[PDB]
Amino acid sequence: YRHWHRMSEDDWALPLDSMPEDVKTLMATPQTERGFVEDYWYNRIRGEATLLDPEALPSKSYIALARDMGLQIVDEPSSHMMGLIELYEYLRGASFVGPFGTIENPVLVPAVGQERVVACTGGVGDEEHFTLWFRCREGFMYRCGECDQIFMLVRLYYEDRYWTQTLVRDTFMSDGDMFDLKTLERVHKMWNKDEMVRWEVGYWAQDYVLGKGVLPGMVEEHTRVN
Amino acid sequence: HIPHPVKYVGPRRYGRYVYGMNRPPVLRQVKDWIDWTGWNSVFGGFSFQVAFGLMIVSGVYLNNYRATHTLYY
Amino acid sequence: AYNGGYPFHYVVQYDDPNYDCEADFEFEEIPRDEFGVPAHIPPELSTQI
Amino acid sequence: VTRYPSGTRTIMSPYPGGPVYQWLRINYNYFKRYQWRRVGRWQMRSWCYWKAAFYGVPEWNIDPTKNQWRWCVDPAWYGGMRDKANMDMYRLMVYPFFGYALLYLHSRFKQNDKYNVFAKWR
Amino acid sequence: FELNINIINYNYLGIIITVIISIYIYNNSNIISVYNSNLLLININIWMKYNILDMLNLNVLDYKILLWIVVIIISNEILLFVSFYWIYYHNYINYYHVNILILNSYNIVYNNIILLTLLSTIVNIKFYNYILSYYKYILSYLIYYNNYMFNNKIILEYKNNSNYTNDSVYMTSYFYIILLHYIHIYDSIILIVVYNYVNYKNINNYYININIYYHLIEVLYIVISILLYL
Amino acid sequence: GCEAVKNPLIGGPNQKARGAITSGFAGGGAKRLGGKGYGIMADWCDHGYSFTKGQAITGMPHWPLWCGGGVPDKFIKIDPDVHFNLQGYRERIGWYGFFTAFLQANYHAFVYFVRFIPINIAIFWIYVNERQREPQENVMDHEEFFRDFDSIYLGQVFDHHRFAEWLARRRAVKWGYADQIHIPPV
Amino acid sequence: RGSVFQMPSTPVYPLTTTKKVAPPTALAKRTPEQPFGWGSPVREDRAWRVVPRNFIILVIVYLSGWAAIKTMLPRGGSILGQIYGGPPKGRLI
Amino acid sequence: ISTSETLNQKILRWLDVTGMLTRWHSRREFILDMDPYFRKNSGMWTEWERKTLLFLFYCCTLATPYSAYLDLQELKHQGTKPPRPVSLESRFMNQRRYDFTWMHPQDKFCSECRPVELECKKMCFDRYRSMDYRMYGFQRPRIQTYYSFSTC
Amino acid sequence: GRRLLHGNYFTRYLFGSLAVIWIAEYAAACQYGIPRHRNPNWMWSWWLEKQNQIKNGEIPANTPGYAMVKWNNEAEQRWLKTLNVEAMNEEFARRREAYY
Amino acid sequence: KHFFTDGANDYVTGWENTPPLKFPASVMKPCDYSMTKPIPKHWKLRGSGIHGPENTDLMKLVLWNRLKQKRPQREVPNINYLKDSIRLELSVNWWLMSCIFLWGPWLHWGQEYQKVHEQPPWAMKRIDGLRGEGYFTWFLE
Ligand SMILES: CCCCCCCCCCCCCCCCCC(=O)OC[C@H](COP(=O)([O-])OCC(O)COP(=O)([O-])OC[C@@H](COC(=O)CCCCCCCCCCCCCCCCC)OC(=O)CCCCCCCCCCCCCCCCC)OC(=O)CCCCCCCCCCCCCCCCC
Ligand SMILES: CCCCCCCCCCCCCCCCCC(=O)OC[C@H](COP(=O)([O-])OCC(O)COP(=O)([O-])OC[C@@H](COC(=O)CCCCCCCCCCCCCCCCC)OC(=O)CCCCCCCCCCCCCCCCC)OC(=O)CCCCCCCCCCCCCCCCC
Ligand SMILES: CCCCCCCCCCCCCCCCCC(=O)OC[C@H](COP(=O)([O-])OCC(O)COP(=O)([O-])OC[C@@H](COC(=O)CCCCCCCCCCCCCCCCC)OC(=O)CCCCCCCCCCCCCCCCC)OC(=O)CCCCCCCCCCCCCCCCC
Ligand SMILES: CCCCCCCCCCCCCCCCCC(=O)OC[C@H](COP(=O)([O-])OCC(O)COP(=O)([O-])OC[C@@H](COC(=O)CCCCCCCCCCCCCCCCC)OC(=O)CCCCCCCCCCCCCCCCC)OC(=O)CCCCCCCCCCCCCCCCC
Ligand SMILES: CCCCCCCCCCCCCCCCCC(=O)OC[C@H](COP(=O)([O-])OCC(O)COP(=O)([O-])OC[C@@H](COC(=O)CCCCCCCCCCCCCCCCC)OC(=O)CCCCCCCCCCCCCCCCC)OC(=O)CCCCCCCCCCCCCCCCC
Ligand SMILES: CCCCCCCC/C=C/CCCCCCCC(=O)OC[C@H](COP(=O)(O)OCCN)OC(=O)CCCCCCC/C=C/CCCCCCCC
Ligand SMILES: CCCCCCCC/C=C\CCCCCCCC(=O)OC[C@H](COP(=O)(O)OCCN)OC(=O)CCCCCCC/C=C/CCCCCCCC
Ligand SMILES: [Zn+2]
Repeated sequence: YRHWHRMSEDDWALPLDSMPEDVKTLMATPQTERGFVEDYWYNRIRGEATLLDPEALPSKSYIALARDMGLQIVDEPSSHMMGLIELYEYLRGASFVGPFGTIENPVLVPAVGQERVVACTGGVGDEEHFTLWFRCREGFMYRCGECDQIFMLVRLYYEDRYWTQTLVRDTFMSDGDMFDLKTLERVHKMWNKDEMVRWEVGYWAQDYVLGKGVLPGMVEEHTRVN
Repeated sequence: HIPHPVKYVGPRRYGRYVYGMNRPPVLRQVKDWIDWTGWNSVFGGFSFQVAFGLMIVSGVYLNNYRATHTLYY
Repeated sequence: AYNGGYPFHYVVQYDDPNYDCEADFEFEEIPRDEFGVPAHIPPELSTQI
Repeated sequence: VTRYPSGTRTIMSPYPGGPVYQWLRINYNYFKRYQWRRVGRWQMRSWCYWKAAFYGVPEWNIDPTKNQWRWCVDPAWYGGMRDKANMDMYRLMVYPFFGYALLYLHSRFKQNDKYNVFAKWR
Repeated sequence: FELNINIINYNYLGIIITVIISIYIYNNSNIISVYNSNLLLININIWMKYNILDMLNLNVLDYKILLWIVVIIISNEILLFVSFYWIYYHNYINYYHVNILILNSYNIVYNNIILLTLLSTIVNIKFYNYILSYYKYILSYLIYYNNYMFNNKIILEYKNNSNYTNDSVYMTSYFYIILLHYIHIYDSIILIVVYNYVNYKNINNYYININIYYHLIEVLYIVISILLYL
Repeated sequence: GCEAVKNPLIGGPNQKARGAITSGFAGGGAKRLGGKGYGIMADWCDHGYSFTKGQAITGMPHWPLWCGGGVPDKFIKIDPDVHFNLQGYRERIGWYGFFTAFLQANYHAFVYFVRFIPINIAIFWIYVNERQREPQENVMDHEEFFRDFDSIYLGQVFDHHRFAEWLARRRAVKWGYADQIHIPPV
Repeated sequence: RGSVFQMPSTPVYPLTTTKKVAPPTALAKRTPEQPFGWGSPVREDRAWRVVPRNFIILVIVYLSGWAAIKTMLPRGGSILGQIYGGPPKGRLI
Repeated sequence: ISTSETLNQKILRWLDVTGMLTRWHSRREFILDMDPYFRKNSGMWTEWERKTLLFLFYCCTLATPYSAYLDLQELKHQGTKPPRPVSLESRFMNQRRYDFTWMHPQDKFCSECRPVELECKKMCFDRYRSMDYRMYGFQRPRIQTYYSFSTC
Repeated sequence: GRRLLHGNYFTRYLFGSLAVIWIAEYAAACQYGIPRHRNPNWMWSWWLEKQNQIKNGEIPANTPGYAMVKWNNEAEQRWLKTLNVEAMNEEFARRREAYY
Repeated sequence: KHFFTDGANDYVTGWENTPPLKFPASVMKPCDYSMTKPIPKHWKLRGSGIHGPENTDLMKLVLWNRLKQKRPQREVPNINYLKDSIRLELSVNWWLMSCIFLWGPWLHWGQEYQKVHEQPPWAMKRIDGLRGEGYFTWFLE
C-alpha cells in the first residue's frame, strides 16, 4: 500500500541461518502450533521438495500441489475475511469514498474494536453537507440526521481474536498427510551430488535431520567468528 | 514536463580504445561530449560570467574612450 | 520509472565461492548480475541482450 | 588477450614505460589501495555516526512478534541500563545546579548593593 | 494491524537542554560557557540519535516531515541574512564618502568565489555518488582543506584590516555580515564531519539536508560579494 | 554485584542467571573475521576496521531497515528479556558499574567528538601560530603616507621582494630591535 | 553469510579436506539456558573494563596537568601565556 | 627517449601516470579500482553516468591546484600588506560608551583595545609583562617564524 | 517526472528581472530629464582650478592642498612646519635618474 | 531531481500512481472505472462498493508497487533523464570553468592596468587630484 515503506530483504526470503535446527520436529508440528519462522520454513522445505521433483508434478492435483506449497484454497468464508482485512489496511492511509449508503446496502465501517469514529458528508454535488461526526458502535444501524445516510459497523472478530492473515489460514487450512522425510532425502540426492549443491535448503535441512555438521562442508558452514 | 526525444545525433560509440587509433579529431571529440551531456548546462553556467564580463569590459570603450572624446566642456 | 531505474533489491553473484565483499580488499574480482552479466558490461548493452 | 593486474599497466601506449614511470605507476597504485585507503576504511567502519546510534539497541528478531519493545519502550530507553543510567546521572545534578543558580542571584543581589537597603538609611 | 504512529510518551533531553541554556545566563566565568557548549553538543547528538532510531517505525511520512522542517529552517536563515542586508542598506546614504578604506574588489572576492565554488563542486560529487550508491574517500578531505583555507584567509583579513567596528556603521556591517557567513560555514563543518556511507541510502535525510545547506551558504556569499566587494 | 559485572562476556550461556548484559555489541554470524554478518555489530572496541593492522574486524552494518532485516536467533546476543526489566539494576551493577553504564551510554556523542575535534585543532593552530608573530605595521603617519603615496601604495605590486624587506626593516625600527637582528639582503 | 541476494555463481560446497575437530558452536543447538546466541562463540567484553579505565586516566591527566600549570608556572593570562608569555631573557622589569 | 610510441601516445601515457585516463577509457579498470563493497553496485551504472562522474571529479581535482595558487598569493598579499594612513578621528569615528570586555568578562584584558587591534594589544601585553604578568603573543619577529608569508 | 516551475526558471527570472530593472530605470530618467553623463570628479570649482594650475606648471608639483588655502586647521599647521616641496621634487628627480 | 515530492519525485517509497506502459491493457491498466456502463437493476451489490482493493486495478497497482522493488537488471533511463538528474552539478562545473578562464584573465588585466594608470581600464580618469583606485563597477556609478 502507499503508506507502507520499502520492501525489506526479509520480505522476499529469509536467511538459511533462521532455519530451525530441529527439522525432524518442524515437519511434524501442526500448523496451528507453528510460529512465523517455523511456518515459513515448513512451507519452503515442503514446497520446494515437491517443485524440485519434476516427474511427480504432472500427476499431482492442484489441491495437493497448493497444500505442498502452503497456499490456501479460496472459499467464500476465507475470501470474505481476507477481503475485509485488506479493506481495513487500505483505509489506514487512504480516503474513504464510495456509494451512498441505504438500508439495503449500509455503508460498511470496518473496525477491530466495538467503536469507530465516522463522518457523514452527505451525497454528491449539492447534496453534500458539512461533516457530521458520530461514534459508530456495534449493533446499531446508524442514520445521519441530515441526509439520512445509513451506516453500519463491521467487526473483524473471531473467537476472542481479530481477523489476520495467519488466523484465516489456521481456521480454514487443514493439515494433509504428514510430510515424509524420505522425500526430503530423495530430492536432496537428486540435486546435491559431488560437491555441487543446487538444492541448498534441502542440503541444510538434510544435515539438520542427520544431526548437525554431518554432510561435507557443513561444519565449516556453521563455524562463525562473531 | 513535455516528453521529447533525445537530441544527440553524433556517434554513439567510437569503438574500443586501442592506443588512441581510429578516433576523431580532438575538437570534434569535445563537441561530441558537450552534445552528449547537454549544451543547456554550458549556456546556463557560462551565462552569468559572460554577462558580467561584457558589462565591465565594455566600459573600456563606453566609459573610458568615448568619454574622453565626448566632453562638451 | 522509480529511483532512476535502480531497483531497491537485486541479486549479485561472485565467481570465487569464498569471496566476501566486506572482508577482502582485493582488486581483481568482478561481480555479476542476476542473469550473470559481468559488471564491466554496461546495462545499456546488457539490457538489450 | 593478456590481462595485467589492475592499475599496473597503461592502455594509452603500446610501450609500458620507462623504469621511473613504471615505479611511479605501480607505487601510486599501491599507496592508494593499501596505504591511503586505510584511513578511509577506518573512518567509514570504526567511526560511523549512524552505527553509534544503534549501539546497545537489541537485535531485531526475524520473528515479528519478538520486537514489541519497539513500541512498549520509549526510544529514549532502548539502551536498557545505559539509557537509564544516563538519565539517572543528570538527575543527581539537580541540587548542585540549584545551589549554583542561587549563588548567581546572590552575586547580582550583592553587587547591586541591595543588601544595604536598611543600612543605607540607618 | 498497528497504529499509524508509534507515539513517544516521555523525553528528558528537553529539560537538560533547557537547563544548559540557562547556564549561559547564570555563569560567573566564561570558562563554564565553553564547557557548557560541549554539553549542548552532546545532548543535541542524543536527540539526533532518537531520530535515527525512529527509522525502526518504518513510517513513510517521517522523511517528508523532516525535509519540510529543513525547508523552514532554510527560510529562517535566509530571512536572518535579509535583516543584515536591511541594516547595511539603511545607512547606504552615509557610505563611500567617509575617511575609511573600503575593501578591494580584486583579490578577496575572486579567490573566495573560486574557493567556495570548489566547495560546491565537491558536495555535488558527493550527491552524485549518493545517487549511484558509491563512495570516494578523498572527497571529505578536500572539504577539510577547503575549510582550512577559508579559515586561514578570513583570520588574516580581520587582523590586517586597518579600520575597526567603532569607526563607522559601514565597518560594523562589513564585519558583521562576514562573520554571519563564517558562522554558517562553521555550522557546515559541524554537519559534514560525520559524512559516511549508510546502506539505507536514499531514505537518509542527512544527505539531502547537507546538499541544500551547502548550496545556501554559497549563494548567500554571492549576494554578500555583490553588496560589499563589488 | 551480579555475575555478569564481575566477569563481563559477550553472548554466553546463562545470560538470565548472570543477571545483566554488559555489552552493547549486537549481531554476528560472520564466517570470517570482518566478513558479512547479521546485525549492526557496533562496540567501543574490537569492531570496524583496524587501521594499525589494516584489516577488517567486523563486516559492514546489517541494518534492520529495508536494506537488511532481522538477525537469526543463532547469533542474537542482546536478549530483550535480560536487556530490559531494569528493576533493581543499580544493585546488580554497583556504583562503579553505574559509572561505566553512564560512560557507555554516550558512545554516540563520543564518536562525533572524535570526528569533530581534529579540524578544530587545525583552525586553532592557525591562531596560535600567528599570535606569536609581532603585528604588521598596520598604519603610518597620515601626512608621510601621502608625501610618498606612489612608493608605499604601489610598492608591493611592482616589487614584492624588496617591498617585503622594506616592511621588515620598518618593523625592526618600530619595536627597537634593529641592532639585534640581521635582515637578509634582497 | 549475509544477505540472501548475494550468492556464488557456481553453487559448490567444499568437501572437508582437513581433519580439524568441529568447534563447539558449529554443532550447538538452542538450549533452555541459552535461548539466543548459541551459534556464536563467547567473547570477552573489553569495553566494560577499558572504557571506564581509559576515561579515568584521561581525566586524571587532564586535571593534573591543568593544576600543575596553574601552580608551578608564574601567573599569566592564559596557559600559552604562562609558558611563553614571559619577557625576553635578560629583560629586567 | 622511447621511439616505440608516437608523441601523442607518450604525452597521454605520462598524463596517465596515476591511471586517470586508463580508468576513463576502461569500464573494467574503473570498477576494479573501487573497493569490493562498492564494486557490488557498479553493474547498474550506465556509461553516461560513469564518464560524467569522472568528468565532474577530474574538473574538481584539476581545479584545486589553481585555487591553492590563488590562496597562496592571497596569504602572501596579507603577509606583506602595505601600511595605510592613520585614520583622522572624524565626527562619528571611534565612539565608545564603555570599555571592550565582552571577550573577557571577568579578566578584562586590554579593556581599551578593540577585539582584533593587534598593535594596541601588543603594547598592552607589554605593560602586563612589565607588571610581572605573563601574556602570549607578539614577541617573535615575523621573518624568524614559519608560515609567516612575509619572508623576502 | 512532472514539472512545477518554468523549464528555465532560474535564468529566466534572474536575467529577466535585471533586464526589466534596467529598462525601467532608463524610462524613469527620461520622464524626469535627469542628466545621464557620468562625472568621476569632485565639482569644487576653486580646487579644480588649482589642479589645472599644477598641471600647467604654475604651482610646483606635489604641493599639498593645505599649502594653498587661506585657512588652515591645527593638523595642517603641524604638517606645514615639516613640508618641503622643493626637497620632495629633488628626491623624485633622483629616483628617476637611478631608474633610467 | 534533488527535492522529494510525493506526487512525482517519490524515491523514498517508489510509489507510482499508474502501471508501466509496457504491460498490455489486459494484463494491467490504470485504475480508471469512470467509464463503467450503468449497472443493470437486476444486479445486486455483493461487495462493499468502497474504493479500495476490491477493484482489480487498484489491487494490481498495490501488488505491482510492492513486487516491482526487486528486478534482475536496471531499467535504463534515456539521456534526457540523466541530464536532468545532474543539471545543477554540470552547470556549477561550467560556472567554475567560466570563473577560471573568463573572469580571471580580465580581472588580472584590470589590476595590471590599474597599477600603471592608477584606475581600472574601464573607468574615466579623474582630474580632481584625489588618489587611489576608485570605483570598479563603472555602470553602478
Ligand atoms: C615524474 C613524476 C612527475 C610528477 C609531476 C607532479 C604531479 C603532482 C600531482 C599532484 C596532484 C594533487 C591533486 C590534489 C587534489 C586531490 C586529488 C585526489 O582526488 O586524489 C585522490 C587520491 C586517491 O583517492 P581515493 O579516494 O583513494 O580514490 C578516489 C578515486 O576513486 C580515485 O582517484 P584517482 O586515482 O582518480 O585520482 C586522480 C587524481 C586527481 O587529481 C588530479 O589529477 C589533479 C592533478 C593536479 C596537478 C597538480 C600539479 C602540481 C605541480 C606544481 C609544481 C609547481 C612548481 C613551481 C616551481 C617554481 C620555480 C620558481 O589524484 C591524484 O592522482 C592525486 C595525486 C596522487 C599522489 C599521492 C601520493 C602523494 C603525493 C605524491 C606527489 C609526487 C610529486 C612528484 C614530483 C616529481 C617532479 C619531477 O588521493 C590520494 O592519493 C590520497 C591523498 C593524497 C593526494 C594528493 C597528493 C598531493 C601531492 C602534490 C604533489 C605536487 C606538489 C607541487 C608543489 C609545488 C610547490 C611550488
Ligand atoms: C613528546 C611527547 C610529549 C607529550 C606531552 C603531553 C602533555 C599533555 C598535557 C595534558 C594536560 C593539559 C592541561 C591543560 C588543559 C586545558 C585546561 C584549561 O585551562 O582549559 C580551559 C582554558 C582556559 O582556562 P585557564 O584560563 O587556563 O584556567 C583558569 C582557571 O580555571 C582559573 O580558575 P577560575 O576560578 O578562574 O575558573 C572559574 C571556575 C568556576 O568554578 C565554579 O563556578 C565552581 C566553584 C565551586 C565548585 C565547588 C563544588 C560545588 C558544586 C558545584 C556544582 C557545579 C555544577 C552545577 C550544575 C551546572 C552549572 C555549573 O571554573 C572552573 O572551575 C573550570 C572547570 C569547570 C569544570 C569543567 C568540566 C571539566 C571536566 C573535565 C573532565 C571530564 C569529567 C570527569 C568526570 C570524572 C568522573 C570519574 O580554555 C581553553 O582551553 C580555551 C581553548 C580551547 C582548547 C584548546 C586546545 C588546544 C590543544 C593543543 C594541542 C597541542 C598538540 C600539539 C601536537 C604537536 C605534535 C608535534
Ligand atoms: C615561477 C616559475 C615557473 C614555475 C613553473 C612550474 C611548472 C610546474 C609543472 C610541473 C609538471 C610536471 C611534469 C612531469 C613530467 C614527467 C616526465 C619526465 O620528465 O620524466 C623524466 C624521467 C622519466 O624517465 P623514465 O620514465 O625512466 O623514461 C625512460 C624511457 O625509456 C623513455 O621514455 P620517455 O621518452 O617517455 O621519457 C622521457 C620523456 C618524459 O616526459 C615526457 O615525454 C612528457 C610527456 C607528458 C607531458 C604532459 C604535460 C606535463 C605538464 C607540463 C607542465 C608545464 C609547466 C609550464 C610552466 C611554465 C612556467 C613559466 O621526456 C622527458 O623526459 C622530457 C621532460 C620535459 C620536462 C620539461 C621541463 C620544462 C621546465 C621549464 C622551466 C622554465 C623556467 C623559466 C624561468 C624564467 C626566469 C625568468 O624521470 C623523471 O621524471 C626524472 C626525475 C628527476 C629530475 C631531476 C631534475 C634535476 C633538476 C636540477 C636543478 C638544479 C638547479 C640549480 C640552480 C642554480 C641556481 C644558481
Ligand atoms: C544578480 C546576481 C546575483 C544573484 C544572487 C541570488 C541570491 C539568491 C539567494 C538564495 C539562497 C539559497 C536558497 C536556496 C538554497 C537551496 C538551493 C538548492 O538546493 O537548489 C537546487 C534544488 C533544485 O531542486 P530540484 O528538485 O532538483 O529541481 C529540479 C529542477 O530544477 C526542476 O524542479 P521543479 O521545477 O520540477 O520543482 C521541484 C523543486 C523546485 O523548487 C526549486 O528547485 C527551488 C529553487 C529555488 C532557488 C532560489 C531562487 C530564488 C528564490 C526567490 C524566492 C522569493 C520568494 C518571495 C519573496 C518576497 C519578498 C517580498 O521544488 C522543490 O524543491 C520544493 C522546495 C520547497 C519550496 C518551499 C517554498 C516556501 C515558500 C513559498 C513562498 C512563500 C511566500 C508566499 C507569498 C504569497 C502568499 C499568497 O533546490 C532545492 O531542492 C531547494 C529546496 C529546499 C530549499 C527551499 C527554501 C525555501 C525558502 C522559502 C522562503 C519563503 C519566505 C517567505 C516570506 C518572504 C517575505 C517576507
Ligand atoms: C554601428 C555600431 C555597432 C555597435 C555594436 C555593439 C554590439 C553590442 C553587443 C551586445 C550583445 C547583447 C546581447 C543581448 C541578447 C542576449 C540573448 C541571450 O542569449 O539571452 C539569454 C542569455 C542566457 O539566458 P538563457 O537562454 O535563459 O540560458 C539558457 C540556459 O541554458 C537555460 O537552461 P538551464 O535553466 O537548464 O540552465 C542551467 C540551470 C539549471 O538549474 C538547475 O540545475 C536547477 C537549480 C537552479 C537553482 C540554483 C540554486 C543555487 C545553486 C547552488 C550552487 C551554487 C554554485 C556556485 C557557488 C558560488 C560560491 C561563491 O542552472 C544554472 O544556470 C544555475 C546553476 C549554475 C551555477 C550558478 C552560479 C551562481 C549564479 C548566480 C550569481 C550570478 C552573478 C555572479 C556575479 C559574479 C560573482 C559574484 O542571457 C544572458 O546572457 C543575459 C543577457 C546579458 C546582456 C548584457 C548586456 C550589456 C552588455 C553589453 C556588452 C557589449 C557592449 C560593448 C560596447 C558596444 C558599444 C557600441
Ligand atoms: C591560425 C590561427 C591561429 C590563432 C591562434 C590564437 C591563439 C590565441 C591565444 C590566446 C591566449 C590568451 C591567454 C590569456 C591568459 C591570461 C592568464 C592570466 O591572466 O592569468 C592570471 C589569472 C589569475 O591571476 P591573478 O593574479 O589571481 O589575477 C586575477 C584574479 N585576482 O589566471 C587566469 O586567468 C587563469 C585562466 C587562464 C586562461 C587561458 C586562456 C587561453 C586562451 C586560448 C585561446 C586559443 C585560441 C585558438 C584559436 C585557433 C584558431 C585557428
Ligand atoms: C580546540 C580549540 C579550537 C578553536 C578553533 C576552532 C573553533 C572555532 C569556533 C568558531 C569561532 C568563531 C568566532 C566568532 C567571533 C569572532 C569575533 C571577532 O572577530 O570579533 C571582532 C570583529 C571585528 O572587530 P575589530 O577588532 O574592531 O576589527 C578590526 C580589525 N583589525 O567583530 C566584532 O568585534 C563583533 C564581535 C561579535 C562576537 C560574537 C560572538 C559571540 C560572543 C558571545 C558572548 C556572550 C557573553 C555573555 C554570557 C553568555 C555566554 C553565552
Ligand atoms: Zn449526512
